[PDB]
Parts: sequence; C-alpha cells; structure tokens
Amino acid sequence: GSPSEPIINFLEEWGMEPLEDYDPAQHTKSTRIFVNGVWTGIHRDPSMLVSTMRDLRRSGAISPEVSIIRDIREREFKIFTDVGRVYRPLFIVEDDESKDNKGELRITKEHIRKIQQGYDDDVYGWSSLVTSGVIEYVDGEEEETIMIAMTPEDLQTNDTAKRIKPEMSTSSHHT
Amino acid sequence: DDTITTEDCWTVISAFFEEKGLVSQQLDSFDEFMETSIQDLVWEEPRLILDQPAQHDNINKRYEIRFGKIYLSRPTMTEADGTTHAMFPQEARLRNLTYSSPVYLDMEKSMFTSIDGNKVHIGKVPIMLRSKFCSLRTLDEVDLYKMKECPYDMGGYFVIN
Amino acid sequence: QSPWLLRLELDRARMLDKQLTMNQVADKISEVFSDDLFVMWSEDNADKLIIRCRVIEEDQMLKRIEAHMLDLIALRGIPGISKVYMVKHKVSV
Amino acid sequence: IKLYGREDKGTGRTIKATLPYVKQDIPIVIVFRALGVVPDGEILQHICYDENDWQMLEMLKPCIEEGFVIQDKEVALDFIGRRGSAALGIRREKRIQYAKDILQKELLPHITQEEGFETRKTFFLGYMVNRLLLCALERKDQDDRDHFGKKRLDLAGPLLANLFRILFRKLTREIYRYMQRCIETDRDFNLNLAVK
Amino acid sequence: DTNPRSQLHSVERTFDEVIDPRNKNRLQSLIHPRKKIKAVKAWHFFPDTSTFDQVFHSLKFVGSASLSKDRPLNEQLGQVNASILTSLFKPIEINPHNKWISLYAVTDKLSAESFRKSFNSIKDDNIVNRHVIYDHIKDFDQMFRGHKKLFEDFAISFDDISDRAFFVPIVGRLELKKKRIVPGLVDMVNRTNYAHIRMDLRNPSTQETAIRDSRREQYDPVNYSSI
Amino acid sequence: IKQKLETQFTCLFCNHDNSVVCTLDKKNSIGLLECKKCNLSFQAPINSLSQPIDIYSDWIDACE
Amino acid sequence: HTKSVYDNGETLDISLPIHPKSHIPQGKQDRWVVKLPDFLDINAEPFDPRPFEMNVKTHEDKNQELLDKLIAVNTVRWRYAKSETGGIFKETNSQIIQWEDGTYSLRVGSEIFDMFTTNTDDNYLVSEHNEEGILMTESTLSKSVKLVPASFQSTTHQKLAKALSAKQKKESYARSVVTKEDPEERQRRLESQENERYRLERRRKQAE
Amino acid sequence: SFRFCLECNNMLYPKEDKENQRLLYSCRNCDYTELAEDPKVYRHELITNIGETAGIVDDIGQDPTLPRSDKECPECHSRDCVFFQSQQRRKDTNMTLFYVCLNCKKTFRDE
Amino acid sequence: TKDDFSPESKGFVENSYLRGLTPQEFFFHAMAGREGLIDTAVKTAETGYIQRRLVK
Ligand SMILES: [Zn+2]
Ligand SMILES: [Zn+2]
Ligand SMILES: [Zn+2]
Repeated sequence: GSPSEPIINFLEEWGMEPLEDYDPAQHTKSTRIFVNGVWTGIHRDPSMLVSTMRDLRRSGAISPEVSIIRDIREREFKIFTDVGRVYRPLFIVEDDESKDNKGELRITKEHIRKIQQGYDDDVYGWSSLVTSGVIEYVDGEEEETIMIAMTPEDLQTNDTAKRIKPEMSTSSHHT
Repeated sequence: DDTITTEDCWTVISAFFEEKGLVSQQLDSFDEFMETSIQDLVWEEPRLILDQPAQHDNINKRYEIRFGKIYLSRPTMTEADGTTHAMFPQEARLRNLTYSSPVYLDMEKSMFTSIDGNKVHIGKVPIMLRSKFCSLRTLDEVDLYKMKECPYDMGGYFVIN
Repeated sequence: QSPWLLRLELDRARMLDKQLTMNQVADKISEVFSDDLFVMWSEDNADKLIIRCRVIEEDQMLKRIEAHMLDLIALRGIPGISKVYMVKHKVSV
Repeated sequence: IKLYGREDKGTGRTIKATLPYVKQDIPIVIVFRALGVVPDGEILQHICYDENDWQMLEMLKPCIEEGFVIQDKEVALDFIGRRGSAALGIRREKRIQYAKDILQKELLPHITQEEGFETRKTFFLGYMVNRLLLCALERKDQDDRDHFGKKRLDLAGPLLANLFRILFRKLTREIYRYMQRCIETDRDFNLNLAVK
Repeated sequence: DTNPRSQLHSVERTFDEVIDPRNKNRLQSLIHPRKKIKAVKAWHFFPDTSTFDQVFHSLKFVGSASLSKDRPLNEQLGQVNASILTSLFKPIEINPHNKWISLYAVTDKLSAESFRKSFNSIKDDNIVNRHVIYDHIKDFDQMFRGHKKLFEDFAISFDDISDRAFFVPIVGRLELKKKRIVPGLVDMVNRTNYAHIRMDLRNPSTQETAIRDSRREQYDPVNYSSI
Repeated sequence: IKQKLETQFTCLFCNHDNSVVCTLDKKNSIGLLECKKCNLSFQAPINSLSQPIDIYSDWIDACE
Repeated sequence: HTKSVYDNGETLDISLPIHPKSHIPQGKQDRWVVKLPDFLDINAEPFDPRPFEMNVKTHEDKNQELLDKLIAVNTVRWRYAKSETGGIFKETNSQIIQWEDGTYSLRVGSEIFDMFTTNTDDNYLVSEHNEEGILMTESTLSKSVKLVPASFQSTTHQKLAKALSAKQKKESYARSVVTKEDPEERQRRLESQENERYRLERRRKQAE
Repeated sequence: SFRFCLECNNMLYPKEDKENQRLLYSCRNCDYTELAEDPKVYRHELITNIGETAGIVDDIGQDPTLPRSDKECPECHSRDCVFFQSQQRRKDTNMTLFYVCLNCKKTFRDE
Repeated sequence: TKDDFSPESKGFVENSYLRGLTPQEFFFHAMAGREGLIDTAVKTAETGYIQRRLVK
C-alpha cells in the first residue's frame, strides 16, 4: 500500500486536466486517467505521460509496487497503489528505438560483479537493482500490456534428445 | 559488454532471497499494521461526546474525550506473585503463555460549559515472531542459541496459549 | 389511411436459400392482417428486395405493429423445429 | 445499475439504478437530474462520447421517455426521498434534505465526500452506463470474474485491522455506556475504570 | 544550499541573467533543452498595477448554457461581438435556497461599439456621458468555488509594443447552467429583475479614487503612497 | 383500473393507526385516500410511476 | 415563439466609476488562463533582499525545507532597478519564450517550463463590483494554459521527484515505551478504592 | 441521428400536421418546432456490421503485443504494418484481418 | 503476441515426456491436469446421490 497523493501531484504537474474542464465533444481523442479506480482527469498525450511515470518509478521516485497500466484500445490509463496486489519481478529490455542498446537486457556483467562483491564502485543488493532500472515489478493486470521473452537467448534470433522451442513465426519481428 | 548466463540469473535470484527471505510478506504486513494501522483506527473516531442541557439557570454542558497517541512495548510476563519480566517465545511455548504486548492510549478529557489524562491500557496485542516488535529481531546467532531458538526458524506466526 | 409508411429490406441471399417467394410472404401478411394494412411488394428483378406497407399519433402504433410482425410471422414449417439436418443411416436389410 | 427488459420482450429496455438506503430501483434519468443536470442532451453528453453511434442512443431512448415525466431537480430529489426507507410521515423539505444526504454520502463514497463536488459523480455515472451499454451491445465480452489481476490478498495486517476496528468500536461503546451511567452519580471519574 | 546568503545569491543570479528581448543574438543563443529549437520572440512577465484593486472571477458556462449552442440567442446578439464583450451580470438572491444571475447586453451594434471603444480608450481624465441602455436576455443558475490561495489562477494579457505580459489574479470560478423558470413563480420573477438598465459613465470620485489607491499601495508603494 | 390497497399510515384527524386505505385509478390518473374511521377522502393526481407513498406524501403536504 | 417574460420597462439610473488602465490590449481582447503548479509561486510584492534574508525559515524535516527552497528560488518576482540615467524602472526575473513551432514557454532564471494550450469556448473574465453587487466583464479567456517541466534533467523536476519520493518514506506513528509494572495494576487498585468508597457511601446513606 | 432543442436542449420528437401534411420535429417541453429535412423517422438493423471496424485508435502502432507483418500499404506503400482481427466479439464474427500502416495509420483489408 | 492461433500458442505439446516440456507447455499441461482433478472430485457426489436414489 502506498499513498496516492504524490501520484496525483505528478500527474497534475505533467499536463493532466481535471474533469470540470472536460467536454466529451471536444475531447474525442483524449485518454481517461484513473487512479485507484477513481476517474480523476484526462490527457491528450498519453505516451509522454506513461513514459515519464514509468521512468520515475524505475528511478525510485515512485514506489516500485505501484501499477502503471495503459489500455490503448479503450483509451484508458490506470494507476493502482492499493494494498493486496500480487506481483513478480522481471528483467527490463531496453526498448528505446533511439538507443543503441535496443532489444538487449539492461543488466550487464558489471551489475552481477557488483552484486557478488556487495557494494558499488563509487550495500549493493536486490533493492539497488530495482532502483537502478534493470528490474521492475509487474502485477497480473499490468502483464496484459507487456511482451515477455522466456529466456535471454530468445532476445536474439535436429537432435533427438533435446527439447524443441516454439518458432513464433506469426510476426516478422518481435520487440 | 558481455552476455548474461544462467548463472548470472541464479546470482540475481540469490540476491533476491538474501534480501527478502521467504516469509517477508507476513512480517511486512504485520509491521505495517503495528506501525500505522492501530493509530489510524484510533483516529478514525477520535472524539466521544456527551451533552447535558442541565436545567435544575440554563447551563449547556458538553463532556468530550479525545484519543491521542498509541504507545507499544516489548512483550512482558506478569506472574502471580506480582513481579514482571521480559518474555521470550520459548518460555511462552513451554508454559502455554500468549506472546503479546500491552497497548497504551492517551485519553484527554475536557469539560465544556456554555450558559445560554494519561496513558490508559486498552489491551494486549499478540506479536508475530521475528517482526520489528519481537524480541528475537535483534538477537544475533549466539544469543539465539542461548535462548533455545532455532536459527533456521523463520517466524511469521503467533504463539497463543 | 395514414401518411406513415413502413418498408422493410429483406436479404436476397437468405430468402433465395430458404426457397421462398415474395408473393407467399405477401399472402401471409394479408391473411394475418386482413384489410387493416395495404401491402405492396417489389418484383423479383429488383436490385434490392423490398416490401412496403401502409396503415388504413400513430408512429408508436406502427412501431408496435412492425415489432409484432418481425416477431411472429410464420412463413412455413413446423413451429418448434428450429433447425433440420440431413443424416445418412447405414441399415442392414 | 441493472438493465431491465429481455431482447424483443418487455417493451422498452429501461435502465434502473439501485441506490443504498432506497427500497426500489430508480431510472437513470431521474437520478441524473437529481445530481443536478436536467437537460436530456447533457445527460447523453455525459453517457455517450461519440454522437454517430445511433445504437446506444436508441437504447437510451426508452430511459429518456420514462424519465420525461420528471423535469426539475427538486422534484427528482423528492422522488428519491420518498423511497429512502426512512420513517413514514417525514415532511417534504426534510425528505429533500435526506435525499441530499444519501446522494452526497454513500453514493460512490470512494470518489468524494464533500458538497458541490457531484460533477465527478455524474461523469462516473456516465462511465458506468457507457460500460453497461458497451457490454450489452455485444461490443465487449463480459468481465472475467476469475482474472487474477482483479483479486486482492489480505495478509495479517488488514485482517487484524478489521478485527481491531470491531473490538475498538465495542470498547468505545462500553466507555460511552459507563460514562452515561457515571454522570448520574456526578463524579470526577478517573477514566482508568471505563476502559476494559 | 540551506544558507540564507546562498538563497539570496541565487535570487540575484536569477535576476541578473534576464535576456533582453531586443537582443536578437542573445535570444537566438538560448536553446530548448529537449526540443533543440532556437527562440524567436520574447516578452517580459510583469504584474498589473491598475487592476489589483478590482476583484476578478473566471466566469464559465456549463453545458447547454453555451452561447454558440444557443443559435437564436447568438443570432439576436450578433454572430468578437461587442455586446458579448460589454455584457452586464447582476446577481440577485431572494433567499439562500433560490439564486440566479441576470444577464444584460446591448442589442444595438453601434451603441455597443461606441461603448466598447470609449471603455478601451480610458487613458485621460475626460469621459463622455454615454447613457447606454442594457436589455435583459436570459437567466442562469450559478455555483461558486473559492480558491484557497490568492494567485491560484492568473490570466495573461500581452503587449507587443512594450514586449511585456501583464497578469491579473483570479479570486474564484463561477459556473452557470440553464435554468427553467417554474410557471408557478413567474409572478415573483417579474418583480425581481428589470426589462432595462441604464448605465451612465462618470468620472470617479476623489474619495473612491483615494480608497482604490490605498488598496493598490500594498502592491506598489513607490508611486501610490499617500503623502 | 382502480387499485385498492391497505396501508399502515396514520390519520391526522382521528389519530388511529393502520386505518388508511389508498385507492388509485391509473386510467383517470387519480388517487384516493380514505380513512376507515374518519371517512375523510383526499384526492390528488397521480402519474405513470405513482406509488401509494407518493399520494401519502401529497396528503402530508396538503395537510400542512 | 417564447414570449419575453419581462415587459415592465423599469430602469435603474446606476452610474459606475471606472479608472484608467495602465495597458490596453491590441487587436484582440484575448487572455490565457494559467493554472499555478505546486513548484511555482507568484510574489507580486517588490523584491526586498534584507527582509527576504531575515525571513528564511529552517525546519528539521528535510523534505519541507527542500520544497520551500525550490519554490522560493522558482518564485516569480520583480524589483525596482535604478537606471544609469537616474530614473527608476521595473525589472522582473521572468520571461516568455516562443519557439519556431509557435509554442510558448515560461522562463524563470535558467528554468524553462513548457505551455500546453487548450481552446475553451464561452469562457470570459469579469470584474466584481461588490459595493453595487454586479459583475462587469473584462475580456475573453480563449485558451487554458498548463505549465509542464521541459525535461527530466531540469533541477526543478529532480527536486520535486526527490521531495515526493522521500516524503512517503518517513512513516512512524507509534512510539515505543518500557513497561515496568503490571498494566492492570491501576484498574484493580482503582476498583478497590471505588468498592471501599461504595461501602462507605452505603453505610453513610443507611446512617443518614 | 436525432436532433436536440435549440432553446431548452431536450429531444426533438417528430410530429405530423393534419392540415399542412408536413413532418416536423417538435419539443414537448415548449412550443419550439423545426422543419424536418428527411422522412427517415426510424431504422432498425436486424443484422449489423457497425463496430467491426469502428474500434480503431490512432495510437495502435505503439502497442508492443500486436503482431507485425510486411503487407503492402495501399496508400504510401510502406513495408511495415500491424494487423489484428475484428473488434466485434459476437459468435458470428468473421476471422478477417485489419491491417494498420505505421505512417498513414489507415485500416485496410487484404481482399 | 495478440491474435495467435498457431498450435503452440493454444496448448499443443510437441515434445515427449522423455524430451522434456517447455514452460508454456508445462503450464498448459498443468491446466489440463487441474481440469481432470476438479472433474473427478466434483462428479463423485452427483454419482453417489444417483446411486442412493436408485438403491432406495
Ligand atoms: Zn381518521
Ligand atoms: Zn424545447
Ligand atoms: Zn501507409
């Protein structure tokens, strides 16, 4: 459980407009913004907002167990700080197109060496990995909007005893 | 950089289990409860009010009491002879006691009148073992052995009777 | 009569699939409704198969008549038999 | 928010809304007017978000026809107040005040609790009716009850919090009863005796 | 940087680094941190001295009360119209339960244009007696929301010749919705408002001017303090 | 069609309880309250959504 | 044909006093309403360095002090600047920057905040005349403007993120204490005293 | 589509003049009456195809869970596209695909 | 990915027990086994009631 007041402050800081200033005829393309199931406002550039919220959560500014969900099909953007949500951790793949590291894990051998040592080269544990943006938590509701590789070998594109992996040929490319 | 092997993934998982353990959810929930939830529940309805428009010279008297801070202590055991001493879970297991701690609440009384207070013991709350309010949280490996507690025991439970 | 008009567009493909004639539907409507409703029907060769109707505040009355017509006009078949399948049976004779 | 009427049965497909401390269901237009938005066009503005969708407008038409009898905010609140399960014989102004209370509080409490903040409640009501229509018009599947992201787990914390809330309310009632009994004797109680 | 001297030094550093809007080279030197786009034009940000004495409220119409939606009303008042820009609002409250707003406007285009031109050109001490008659149009139901902080909202007006931007405080927000008058209360309705209101333009009295200057003395004491 | 229902309302003239009967006719849009002891009759118009509580509240408003 | 309700023709001869304006809008009576963010404050008062230095407040809570420092350094201010010719001029620390795309940005010092403009219809600004109980319109509010930080690397955004992250980290309401005796001792001793005085009162009442 | 009253914002019900023989939209809450342009009072679709392609958004190309094809765009002839099936979820719904280009963002079929 | 009707996406296990299942196949196989256990433990009571009524 986490308080929702900083979330509302961040949303209002980044261009969210309240309900009293909302006209459904004018806003035929805006995204409804929900916080803990409460419709609090609207926004017209949801991509920048979700990128900013996710970057803030990955940096430790927002608590790691806060849910950030973007429903593109329904034009909704939901945030949950409720208590009782079951989550699990996952590695983060660098999805920025403008970056050179696109399609590769953010965690490197430097992180593994720091974890083995136990301290940073100017305590380094699991929380240090979580607040460095190489690992993050996702719950069941946020899992519906992400694309997960099963193994790190899956990130890069005739024996009778070895098991056979899915081809996944329906898509020309996978991000 | 260099690629990430399966052994690196197991190193990361070892870091996870070194930080969290296997019963972290129970202890974290109980610590949240004891730290904030009791105070918030007390402050939900912080004011009892009694009024009496006495006419027996009309004097409208309001009597009201406020609830203040919550004070907690480490669990204690009170014997029949009247003495008290710190309790540990092994003694509670052996003597069929309850591992619980007293809760104190500040009550402030005011006497409002218009013509026209210290710590009170409110009960004992059972303590979850190896939590922030348990006696075994601090004890190191040697005193844990001296207290007849198993170092492999993880906590996350209560001792009632 | 009334100025209100009621025309309904029927799917040509499913009407031909069921092997039905527009005159048959017209006679069914005429029988169930006597002379209370005047009925006209476009011929077979029409680009869109249509059949109009005219009554002889009545907009809601026409709406109820249209709903009743859509609901319980039975063209042909045994009531209760929703679907029929053809099956082959191997019999020893 | 129930949607009465079966397909091709029951004449109109009216939408009635169940309200707390109200004995019988209420059409959506009447409660919408009671919140303080009378014109039917603005009710449709709140509910629907794309005017070209004639099917949802057609499905809302029976509700508009049923609610046309009420045309003012105050009569709508009074109609709320008659069925509010309160003591029989309450006066009209007190009925309207009771409706205002049961409308401000206990109607979507998670949104807000203060006065003059019912715009968000009207927008949320429009959202709920929109979701109901979207599911009713076969545009979306019904919600998965067994979806695990819609579930929550209560650990030791919340369970002990609920239990402690009940027990503390009992203790407070005992303190109240003892105080009422003691004020008869008119003594400067130590207050360490009321608490059990 | 918790030192008060450090905070003061930061304040003077921010004050000294203001770019002159006429300095085109320094304006082009400034670059957007993210967009990487050069600057074109600049304006100074200043408060307004002559308007702090008055009280400003942001007035908005909610729902069907939109003037554009009401086509016959818009056609009657003109398809920016000076009648809209010179309209009058008269809040009258019979009781706490019943409340509404009275709207008045100038039907004639010439009279409204003359009044607007006279009002927007007040820079001297000579005002012509423009006896303008305002006609009632419609009434709306009102609600008011107050701002906890003084400068919660502020409207910005520009001035290209001086390269400045003047902002004014907003005290509260007023929302209006269309009100259907009950047929059983038209008798009392006819006794509340008026069919016409005449506005006379006169020079402000010396005492009222002194009171307004005393009110403005909180903001600007160099040019308005009494001696 | 007139509908006669026994109600648990209280008459304000005789003070006897459980002696109030509501008679509403939806065809003519009228509603009649009769006291089984006082024999008084109260008439008020009714709508399509009318219920006996509506006529009872109308009688209460008329009485005061 | 909705007939006009009011036809009495009664008229009030009310005259309003109006003051000259320091500035007049040109070409359009348009103004932009701007919501005030939490990290930005307006100080209409002239900047006085000595009272500003003498009124700096220090709190134990680091988050509150950091928020006060950020809002103080980011506050829009103005002061009198003595010209080299002997005259006095108004000087401000805030500017408006327009980029090539046509967007506008509010600049205070080195900080730049972007503006997002949303068109609003039937929104006007009025002036309240409480002494006469009427509202006089001023101009039209065509656009609503929201202020957004330019980038992550801006110091204001980093300070806000730090303050909001560390604000919710501090949470400790219950205070520990040490029990030296039985907590039920007070209850039983006061029950004994109450029973004793009950017996004494009963004896006195039987003796009265 | 149905129109609303221009003076009190209620629904404009159709009405017929006996003497004039004209279709007029009239508000029952006032005396306002406006002349109808078309005689199409009501239309009911027993079998409908609306909502099949109406469920389209302009940001659907940013969804990472959608499959990506190399079908040719009819407008700008791009080499990347994102496809999906029908948004309508009845039992009779077809399994045809709707392709969305990553430049013009229009919805087109393969037939 | 969304709208995938391939055999591996909807629960076809192409490996043998000797070869070893992949995690997706493992989860789908566990779903099927759970179905089997629920079906047995639910139909037992209905069968017992039918048998009792037949005997009586
Ligand atoms: Zn009687
Ligand atoms: Zn109308
Ligand atoms: Zn294209």
